Amino acid sequence: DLKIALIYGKTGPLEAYAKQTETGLMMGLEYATKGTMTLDGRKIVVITKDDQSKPDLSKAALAEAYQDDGADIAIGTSSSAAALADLPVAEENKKILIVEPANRYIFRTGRNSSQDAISNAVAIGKQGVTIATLAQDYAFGRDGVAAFKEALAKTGATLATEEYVPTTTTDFTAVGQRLFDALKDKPGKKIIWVIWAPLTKLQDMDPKRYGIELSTGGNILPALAAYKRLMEGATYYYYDIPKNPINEWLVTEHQKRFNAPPDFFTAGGFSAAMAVVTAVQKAKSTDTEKLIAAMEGMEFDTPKGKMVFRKEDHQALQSMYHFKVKVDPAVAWAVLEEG
Amino acid sequence: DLKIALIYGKTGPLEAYAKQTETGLMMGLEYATKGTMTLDGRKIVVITKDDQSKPDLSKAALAEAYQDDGADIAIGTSSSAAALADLPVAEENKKILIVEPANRYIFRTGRNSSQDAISNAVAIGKQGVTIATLAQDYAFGRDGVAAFKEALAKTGATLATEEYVPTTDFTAVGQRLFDALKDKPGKIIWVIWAPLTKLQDMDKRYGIELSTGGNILPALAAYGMEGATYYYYDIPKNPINEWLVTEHQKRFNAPPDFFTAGGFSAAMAVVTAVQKAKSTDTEKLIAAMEGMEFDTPKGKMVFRKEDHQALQSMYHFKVKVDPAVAWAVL
Amino acid sequence: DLKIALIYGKTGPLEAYAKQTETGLMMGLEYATKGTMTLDGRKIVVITKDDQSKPDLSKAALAEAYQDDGADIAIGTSSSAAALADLPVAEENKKILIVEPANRYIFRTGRNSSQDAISNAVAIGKQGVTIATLAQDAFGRDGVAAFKEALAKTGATLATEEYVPTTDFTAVGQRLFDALKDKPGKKIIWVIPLTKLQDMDPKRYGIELSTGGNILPALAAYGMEGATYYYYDIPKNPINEWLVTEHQKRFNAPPDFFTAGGFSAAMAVVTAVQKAKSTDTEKLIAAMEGMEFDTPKGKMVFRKEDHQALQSMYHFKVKVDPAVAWAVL
Amino acid sequence: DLKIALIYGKTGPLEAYAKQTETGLMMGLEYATKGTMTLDGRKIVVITKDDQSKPDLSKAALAEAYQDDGADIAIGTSSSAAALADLPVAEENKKILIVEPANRYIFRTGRNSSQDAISNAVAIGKQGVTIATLAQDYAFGRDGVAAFKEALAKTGATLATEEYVPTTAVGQRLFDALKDKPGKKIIWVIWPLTKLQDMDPKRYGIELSTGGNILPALAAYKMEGATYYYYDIPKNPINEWLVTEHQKRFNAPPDFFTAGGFSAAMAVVTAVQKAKSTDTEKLIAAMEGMEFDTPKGKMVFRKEDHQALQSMYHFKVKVDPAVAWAVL
Repeated sequence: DLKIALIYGKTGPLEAYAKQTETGLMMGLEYATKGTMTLDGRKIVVITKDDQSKPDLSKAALAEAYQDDGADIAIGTSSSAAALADLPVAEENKKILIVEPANRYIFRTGRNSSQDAISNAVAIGKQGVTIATLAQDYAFGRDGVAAFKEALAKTGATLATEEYVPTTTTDFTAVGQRLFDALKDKPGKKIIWVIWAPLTKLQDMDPKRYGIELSTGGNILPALAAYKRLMEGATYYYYDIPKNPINEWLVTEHQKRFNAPPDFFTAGGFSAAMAVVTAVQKAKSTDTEKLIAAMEGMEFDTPKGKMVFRKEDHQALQSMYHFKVKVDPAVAWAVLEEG
Repeated sequence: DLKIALIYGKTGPLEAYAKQTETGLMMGLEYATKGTMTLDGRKIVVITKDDQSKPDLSKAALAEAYQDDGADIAIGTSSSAAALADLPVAEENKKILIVEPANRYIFRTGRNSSQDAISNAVAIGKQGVTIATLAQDYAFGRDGVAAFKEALAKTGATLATEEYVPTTDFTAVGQRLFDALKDKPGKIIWVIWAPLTKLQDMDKRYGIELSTGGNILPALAAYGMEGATYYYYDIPKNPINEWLVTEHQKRFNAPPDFFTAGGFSAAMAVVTAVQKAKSTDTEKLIAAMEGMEFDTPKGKMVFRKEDHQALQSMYHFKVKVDPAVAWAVL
Repeated sequence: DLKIALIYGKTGPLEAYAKQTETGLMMGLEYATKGTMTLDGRKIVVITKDDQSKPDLSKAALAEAYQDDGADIAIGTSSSAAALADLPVAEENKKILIVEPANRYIFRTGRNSSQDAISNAVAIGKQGVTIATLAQDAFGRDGVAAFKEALAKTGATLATEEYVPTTDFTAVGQRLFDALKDKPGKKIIWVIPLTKLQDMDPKRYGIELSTGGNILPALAAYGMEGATYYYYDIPKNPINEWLVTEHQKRFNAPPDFFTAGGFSAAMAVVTAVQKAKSTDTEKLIAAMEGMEFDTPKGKMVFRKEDHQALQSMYHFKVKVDPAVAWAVL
Repeated sequence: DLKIALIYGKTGPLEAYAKQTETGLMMGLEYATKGTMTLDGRKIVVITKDDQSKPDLSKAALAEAYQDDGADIAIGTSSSAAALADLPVAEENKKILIVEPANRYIFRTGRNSSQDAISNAVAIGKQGVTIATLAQDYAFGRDGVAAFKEALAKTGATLATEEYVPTTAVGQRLFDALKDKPGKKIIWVIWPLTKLQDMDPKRYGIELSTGGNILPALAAYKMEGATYYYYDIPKNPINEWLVTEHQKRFNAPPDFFTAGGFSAAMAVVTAVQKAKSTDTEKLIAAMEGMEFDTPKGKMVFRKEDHQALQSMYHFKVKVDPAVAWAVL
C-alpha cells in the first residue's frame, strides 16, 4: 500500500483552511491517478490527523501517523507554529514531511504572493488604527457618527478628530487639509471615515501622500471580526493563474461538485498531492531515502504550473525557461527615425 | 491550399528581429501540425515579403501578398510604423492581418514585458546623458580620462565635471559628484581605477548610476562598454515552451528569443483559427477568432472580441485572510 | 535704476499661470526691500510684456525689453516652447534671462515635484481613455445613454456595458476587468457596488474606478466638474509665512506654485544685484554663479556648471551598526 | 533655576549615540541662549544619568533625576525599551519626559527618514543571509574561497553553492541557487561583476559583492567599514550654526543624534520661554500646538498625541491650463 498522512487543523482557528487543504489533496490524488486512487498497482490510502492547530498535539499526531498507522509520507500542517514543532518528529521517524500550508526530511511548498498577502494582512491586524471622521453638520451626520463611534468603541482603534462641515460644502480643500494633519505621521493605519448623503473631492487631493486611505476602498480595515461590523464581508486577496490542464480540471470539477471555485488552499493540498504521487512514481518505491533522491531536483506539475524542488534547501520553486531580448536594434532604429 | 503571408523587415534596421519572427513562425506551424505542414488535408504554404521596414514598401508588399499570391491571411510586421500603414490594406483587401511584432481585419498580439522593456530602452536613447568622471590624481588616471573624453565626445552626452582623487574611495569625493549630476535629466558617475563600493554605500537617491551595473547606458552603437543590451525574463515551463527551447537549441545552437516566440504565437493563432473555422474565408475566420483561446509558448492566449487584442487566458483564485489574521492575534 | 523685465503669457492659453507669476514677483520684490522697492538706493522698476505664449512674439518682446526699455535683467516665460525660443535673444543682447516658470546668459529655476506633476497630467491627456460601464438592469440604461452621449463628445472609447439585477459582484467585476485589461492609456469602470469592486483591488489591472481622484485627463472635454490639482507640502520658514500670510490676507486665497515661483526669481535678482553691487551683466553672472539665495521654498543655490538652481543643503549621516548590533543581542 | 535631565546610555551598547545626544543637547542650549546659558533670568543646569541602556536602571536614574536632583523636566533616552519603562516614571512624578532618541507627560520626537533607516538595518540584521560563490577555477580562486569560507563560518549565513568557471550560464546557475530564499541573497565574487549586473539580479532580489551596504550591520560581517544611512537637509540658520561650530570644535560633522539632542534642547527653551515658568502643568499647556525651530526646520507638537511633526505649508498647482495647452 501507499500511506499518506495529512496533519491539519480540522478544528479550531484554521479549520476553514484545513478543509480546503484536504479537499485539494483528495482531488489532487484523484487527478494524478486518473481516478483509480492507485499508483503502480499500489493502493493509495490517506490518513488524516486533526491537530486542532496545537503544536503539542500536532507532534503526537505526526508521531502517531508514522509509528502507528505506518504512513510512508506526511503533509502538513495548517498552522505555521504547529508545523515548526513537527520538523524534528519527521527526522525522529526518518520519514518525509511536506509542509503545507503553514532538515533532509522536510520538503517545503514554495514562496508565493498569497502567503505574502496573508503576512501583510497579519501585520495589519497586529497594528494600530487611527480613524478620522467626516460628516455633515445636521442631525443625521451627527447621529451617524454617533453610532459609528459606538461601533468603533468595541474595536481598539483611536478616533483622532471629527470634522463636521455644512450640508453644502462642495469645496473640501480645508477639511481634507485638517484631516490629513490629524492623521499625518502616526502609525499604522490612518483612515478618513466619511458619512454622507466628498470621497471624490477628497481622493482628488491624493491622501496616499500621507498614507491615509478613505472609507471607500477595498479592505482598508484589518481582517478582524471587530471591524467587520461597521464593512461586512470577508477580506480576500485576489490573483490570477495562466490556464493549464490541471487548472481546468480543478476549477471545472471543483465548481461542479461544490458549486464554488477552488481556493488558494485547495490548490495547495492538490500540489502536495502531485509531489507525492510524482515522487513515489519516480522512485518506484516508498522508501524514504529513495524518495528524497527522486524529489531533489524533481519537476512536478501543479495547478499553478510546473514546480521544482531545489535540492540544496528542499524548496519548491516555480519552474522556468529563460528568455531575453536584444534591444539595440530597436533603439538604434528608433533614433535614426525621429530625425 | 492554406496560404499565409509574413511581412517583415527581412533587411534594413529591424532585420535582426525579422529573422526571429520567421524562424519562429516556421516552427509554430511545424509544432501545430506535428511536422506535416498540412491542416485538415490542407497544405500550408508561407509567403514572405521583405518590406525593408519602409511603410510605403510594406503597403505594396501586403497588397501584393493578398492580391498576387492569394495569401488567405497575413502576419506582420517588424516596424511599428510600417504596420500602421498596413491596417487599411487588410481592410481594403478584405482579409485578416495579425500584427507582429510591431478595423475588424486586425488582430493584435498582446502587451508584454519585453515590449515595455523595448519601450524603456527606446525612451532612454531619446533622452540626455550626463557624465561625471572619477579617477586617480596621477598620470594614467588622467590619460585614461582623456581616452574616455575622446570616446565620449563622439556620442552626445555632456561631461559635467572631472574629479581626481589621490591614492580615498571616499565621501567628500562622491558628494561633489552627486551635487554635480543631481537635478539634471535624464541619465552617471564613470569610474576609472586600478571606490565603486564606497560610493554605492551612499546611494541614486539622486537618480545617479555608477559605471558598474548592467546597461546603465543608452543602447546605442556610439556608446570599455562592449556588448548588446538585454532585458531578461523567465517563463513558467510548459509543453510548447519545452518543445521550442529544446528544438531551437538542437537546431540553432542558441536559445529562442522573444521574437522567435512571437512568430510561434502568430502561427498558433492562424492554425487554431483555421482548424476552428473549417475554412479560410475572412468572415468565418473573424468569427472563429473572436473569443477563441489558443496555445502559445507563453501559455494560453485568448482574443478579446471587443478590440481583437490577445490576452493571457487566466483563471481567478481568491484567498480569505480573516481566519489567519483572527488567528495571529489570539 | 534697477530695471526688471517680466515676460509672460498674460493673455492666451496660460494666462492663469501668468497672473500667478506676476503677483509673486511683485510680492517677492516687496518682501525683499521691506516695502521700499529700492535696493541699495537703486529704484526697482518692472516692465511686463504679454507674449500670449507665442514664441516669435516672445523673442521680439524680450528683445524690446532689453533694447527699447533698457531692462538690466529679464524673467520669462509662461510657456516652455516660447522660452526655448528666447534663449538666443538674451545672448544676442548680452543680458541675463531667468527662465520661469516654463548660454552663460540663462539661469534656471530648478526641478521640483510640481513640474513632474504637470508632465504627468500632460502625458495623460495626450493618452487614450477607455471606459467600461456597470449599472442596474430602468434608469441604468437611460443614465448610460446620457453618459454614452456625453462620453461621445469626449474621444474615449466604450469597451463594454454591463447590467446586473439589483448583490455579489464577483463575476461581474471580472467581466469588467477582462474587458479593460491590457489596453493602453487609462482604464475606468464607470458605475451608475463600488466597494465590492474596490475590494478586488482593480489597481492590479491598471483600472481606476469612478470614485478615485482625478481619474480623467485634465481636459475641458471631461458628472465630473472641478479642476485637477497636484498637492504638496513645504516646511514653514520666514519667507513662507510672509508669503502665505500676506497673500491670504490680500487675496483670500493661498499662494500657489506659480506665485511662489515668481517670488523665487524675485529673490534671485535682488540677491544678485545686491551681491554684485552693480547691474552689469558680466558681474551678475559672476555673482549668481554658485550663489545661494533664500526663496519661499527654502535656501536655493545656482550650480555654476549649468546655471541650474538646486536646493542648498547640508549632509548628515547616521550610523546603524551600534543599533543593529543591539537588536540582535 | 531651570533644571533639565538627560537620561542616556553613556556606557553600554548605545554609548556612541548617547555621546552625540548630549553634545547636541549642550550646543542646542548654547545657541538657544546665545552662550549665556540662561533664559529669562534662569541659570540652566543639566544633569546626566547613565542608564547603561538597562530599563530597570533607567526608571531609577529618571526617578533620582526628578525626586533628588529636582530636574524640572527630562529628556531621554538612548534605548527604546528603557524609554518605554520610563514613561510611567514621568507620570509617577508629575513631570515631563521628552523621548529622545529612542501619558499627557510624554512628548515624542517625530517619525523620520533616519529612524526608518535604522529600523530597516535592524530588521535586516535579524534576518538570514545566503551566499553564492563565484571565482576562477585555479589555485587562488579556490584558496581565496576557502579563506572566505573560513570567515563566513563565524557568521551565521549559509553558503548554498560554489561556482568555479575558468578565465551567463554561470550567473544563471547562481540566480537559481538563491531565487526564493529569505532574506538576503548575495553572490560573492572573487577574481564578472559587470556581466552579472547586465542581467539585473535585482529581479531575483539578489545583490552582488560590489554594492552599498549589502551585509547586515553586525561586526562579524564587517568588508571593512561602518554602515551609514545618508540624508540631506535644507540649510537654515540653525543647521549652519550647528554644522559650522561642531565642525570647528570636533573636526567632524554633526550627526542624526547630535541634531536630535539639539531639537530636544530647543523644545525645552522654547517651551519655558513661552510658558514663563517651569511648572509641569503650564508647560504641557504651552507645548501643545507649539512650534519650535530645530536643526531640520520648524516643528510643532500635535496636541492630540504630543507628537512632533515637521511644520508645513500646503501648496498646490492647477494643471488643466498646461494640459489643455499641451494638447492644442
